[PDB]
Amino acid sequence: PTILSRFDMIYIVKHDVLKDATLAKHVIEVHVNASAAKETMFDTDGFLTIEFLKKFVTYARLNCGPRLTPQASEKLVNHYVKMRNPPITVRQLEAIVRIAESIAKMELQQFATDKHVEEALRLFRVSTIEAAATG
Amino acid sequence: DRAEDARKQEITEQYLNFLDNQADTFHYRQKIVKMMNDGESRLVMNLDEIREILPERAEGLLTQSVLEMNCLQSALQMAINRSDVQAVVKTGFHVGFEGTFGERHVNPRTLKSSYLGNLVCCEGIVTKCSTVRQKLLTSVHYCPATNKVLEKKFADFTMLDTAVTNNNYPTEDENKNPLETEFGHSVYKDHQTFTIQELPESAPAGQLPRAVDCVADLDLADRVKPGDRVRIIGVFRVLPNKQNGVSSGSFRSIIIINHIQMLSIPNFEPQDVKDVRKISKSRNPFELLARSLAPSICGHEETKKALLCLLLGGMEKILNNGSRLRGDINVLLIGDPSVAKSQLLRYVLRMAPRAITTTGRGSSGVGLTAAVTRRLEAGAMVLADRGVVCIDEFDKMSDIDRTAIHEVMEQGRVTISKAGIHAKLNARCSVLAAANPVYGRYNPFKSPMENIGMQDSLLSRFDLIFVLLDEHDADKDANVAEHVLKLHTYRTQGEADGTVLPSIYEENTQWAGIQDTKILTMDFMRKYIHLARSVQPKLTDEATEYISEVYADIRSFDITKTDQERTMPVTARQLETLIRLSTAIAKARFSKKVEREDTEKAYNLLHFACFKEKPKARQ
DNA sequence: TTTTTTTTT
Ligand SMILES: Nc1ncnc2c1ncn2[C@@H]1O[C@H](COP(=O)(O)OP(=O)(O)NP(=O)(O)O)[C@@H](O)[C@H]1O
Ligand SMILES: [Mg+2]
Repeated sequence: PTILSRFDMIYIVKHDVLKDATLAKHVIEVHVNASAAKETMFDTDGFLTIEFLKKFVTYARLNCGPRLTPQASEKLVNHYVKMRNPPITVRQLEAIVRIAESIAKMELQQFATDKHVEEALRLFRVSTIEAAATG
Repeated sequence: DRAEDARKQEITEQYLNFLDNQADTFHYRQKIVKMMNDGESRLVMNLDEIREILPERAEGLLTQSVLEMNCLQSALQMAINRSDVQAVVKTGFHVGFEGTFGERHVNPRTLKSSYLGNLVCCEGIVTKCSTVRQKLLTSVHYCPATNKVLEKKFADFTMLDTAVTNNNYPTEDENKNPLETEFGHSVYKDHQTFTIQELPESAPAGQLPRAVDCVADLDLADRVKPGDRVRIIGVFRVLPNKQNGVSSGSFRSIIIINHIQMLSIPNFEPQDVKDVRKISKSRNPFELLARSLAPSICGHEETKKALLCLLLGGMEKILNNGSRLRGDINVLLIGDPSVAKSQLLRYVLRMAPRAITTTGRGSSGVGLTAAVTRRLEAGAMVLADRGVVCIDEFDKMSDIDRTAIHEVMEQGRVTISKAGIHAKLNARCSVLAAANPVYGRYNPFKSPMENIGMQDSLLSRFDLIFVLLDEHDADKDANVAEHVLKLHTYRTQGEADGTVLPSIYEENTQWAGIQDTKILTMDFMRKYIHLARSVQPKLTDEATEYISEVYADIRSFDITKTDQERTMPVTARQLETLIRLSTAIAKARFSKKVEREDTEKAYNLLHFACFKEKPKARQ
């Protein structure tokens, strides 16, 4: 329980059997197609290629460097005070700020806004409150 | 041959005219006068300054370095002979170089055989060292059979002089009379070798780092130890080898050193001294320094005052019978998680010269003090002598390791008596420590001593103890969150939005949060603390009376009156803490005397540390 | 090689 403070996001992976029947059909069809096989931005299926994605990450890291807007900063103060006076810490606040900057980096933005802050808050709640509910 | 002699005469004359010009524009004659007054025997020159007046000498001094350097040292000897000061030193006078190298700035990886015979400048980390040893240069002998005196000179491949001789030690006269050595007249020199490796920031990934061997003599010996980051100037050269008249063609190469530069602190000018006078003459310099210490951390004002007192320090007293009284100050922080304990430790590690950081998680007491490895091996608190040790996660240390510190924190000594080893070691240093409470989080229903959970003999050795609590309170939560977001939205005034990191007062202060009151620059803080550390104040009668009354009041105060609870033990060491804090406060004023104005501030800080109101969960 | 001792992890 000590080192859980050092991690920004936590998930618990966890009744699949009916949905897992469709997943079993898809996965075993993939493996039989792999057996049959045994016998440049986009892939054929519309997903991004690895050779483009790796280069794009290496480009973005050396060039973007965003900041928050003041209106984006105003929401977090109220959210912090409300959660703390209805385990809330400055570590969690700075983690949320880092996630909002990270989302704004992918769009190659000059600034992060209320949109990126709200998606960061949704991701933080969905990840972290599983540990509060479980164990 | 005679043309070579004429050219050498011309080159020596050119260097002599440069050194002993009638009105010296580069002041090397005055530097020679300084050298002979100080008793030193080598002169440092700027190759960039030789490059302006004699470029045909300067660029030839890189390619044909040996002959040019020999001519330059001969010219230096003639320039010394023109003085009215006498040549005391029996070894000759020498030259070192500095300046711009360009092509010949290299690494151990890029030193290759194209550079042999050239002057070079190289960088790296010292990885080995020989002990200093003495080497014969000339020998003087007396012949008792004839009353004559014989002399002989010696030379070696590692010397810059290319000349070689028989190198047999003389024992008999030409008439086969025996001889007697004159040890008081024979000449020896100090000698050392070492090696340098590539810097880890430059060595390519996966491969092993490459390395180069080095030879140093005379005043250049005994200057380095393993781990030093250095820049070294010398001639790159090759050494032949023989075994029974058969030679392998693979020869060894070295650097023969001329000059060494250390890469791993203060600086002053009279404008800076004027500004130090002005700020010392201002109204409240101690409060100004305490506010200016660490601006990007909100709150913690009393702890910042304590850290400033730690950086200044008290006065050691050594009495007439050899008895010693301690001068250093020791500080402990205990508190809830995410309250910037480790952040303040890292800041003090930046500010203090001679500082070391460790953790209690991965430290043995033997490694923390001294070790037997048979040999004796220094630990962290010995290495930080007359300095600062920062210890993080201090609650995670074992008590077997903690009991090894008790001698160091009071007597300033480490004593060992184990198999074959009996020794004292000096370990005079200041301890700054951070910890979490017993339960991992402060329990308000138990007393502060119960939450701290350490014995009185260890708790008494800390001058100041701070308990830091993370209380939920909407006003403080709003203020702290606003400060943190204001520090995160900041960007420098002369910077574009897309960029990435790969005078006296501060001017932009939105990041600092403090709205209007001024803040000093960190460089000015470093200079001011460096000067104020050397002030040596004395005590006075008003201070003595105030301290003596106040100590008795602190001991006799009873806590059942006020619904407070005691945070520290109170012993006779806390009286000395009052004396130390008074002298440390008086240093910041640049005062020669300790007064009631100092002692009142020291009492207020100590009384803040000693007592704490009960938590709101219990109230 | 194998044996015996004292500090360290
Ligand atoms: N004014 C502030 N008060 C408290 N924390 C702050 C403040 N400003 C920033 N922080 C952040 O809070 C954290 C400080 O805690 P830190 O020093 O890293 O560990 P700690 O305080 O020693 N707690 P722990 O090591 O778990 O015992 C950092 O992430 C800081 O950036
Ligand atoms: Mg910490």
